[PDB]
Amino acid sequence: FEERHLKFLQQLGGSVEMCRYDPLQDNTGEVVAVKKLQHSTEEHLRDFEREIEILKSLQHDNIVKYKGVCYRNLKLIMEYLPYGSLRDYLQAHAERIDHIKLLQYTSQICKGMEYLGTKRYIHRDLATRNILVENENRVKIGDFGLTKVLPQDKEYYKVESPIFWYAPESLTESKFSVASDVWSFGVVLYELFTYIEKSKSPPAEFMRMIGNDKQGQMIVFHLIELLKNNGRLPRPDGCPDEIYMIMTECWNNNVNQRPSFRDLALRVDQIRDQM
Ligand SMILES: C[C@H](Nc1nc(Nc2cn(C)cn2)nc(N2CCOCC2)n1)c1ncc(F)cn1
Repeated sequence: FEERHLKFLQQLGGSVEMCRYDPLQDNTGEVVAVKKLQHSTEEHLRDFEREIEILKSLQHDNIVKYKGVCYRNLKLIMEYLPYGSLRDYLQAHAERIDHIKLLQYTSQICKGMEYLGTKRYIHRDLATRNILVENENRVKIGDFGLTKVLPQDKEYYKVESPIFWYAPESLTESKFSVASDVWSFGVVLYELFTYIEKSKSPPAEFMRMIGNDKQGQMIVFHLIELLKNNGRLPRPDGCPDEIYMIMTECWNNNVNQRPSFRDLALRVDQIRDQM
């Protein structure tokens, strides 16, 4: 890939843009997503080079496809998924997404996380805003900017954070693992069943439970205390109990008692059948 052949189309949201790669100067080229760094350092560049190796190493249906790189001024080039983040697509098109559909996505996210696990990768930022929509019947995990490799001899990796998606051990000991990704997956499942209604977001709920007066450094302490005492996001309206039970099982204070992404996929698919 050569940087003189990228035609800028629009900003998507380190930044991400929509580009055309068109070396034939003839508009035939395909549309691709391009990631780069907003204001970059050497440590911020070092991490970015790993992410790129990480994504190149991944080949899966529910994981956005690595296309290449281009320079120097490093840019990551990937396939362009036309419907954007699942977070926004649900806000846009709630009227056609039913619970079977939410479970369809849910199952696909699992499968992607399962595969990630087989490479000993920990994602660390699993939330609906990092899930892209390829089309109406398929979603993919769309960002790996915080993803880490597990050591050969350990089952966790020690490291502004998405605290309202984090497991207690991530909050208290900075430990990330497959079990922490599963916790976050619980939050993702909650998101999906709230249809991203605004007052029902994990930050809004948690703040509501902590107290909205609380500020800055204290919030994390109080969030940790809340989870310690089994405070949890409530069941979303219209969420069947059996589905909430999966959420609460993911949100177990005990790391080892949390389910595997394989167990979850099955229980989800099974539940989907029955509707
Ligand atoms: C910032 C970007 N936002 C984005 N990306 C894509 N597509 C995309 C990103 N990547 C990496 C691949 N395809 N499409 C949109 N829509 C498209 C239509 O107009 C509104 C925004 N937004 C994005 N990147 C990763 C992610 F997980 C979620 N969001």
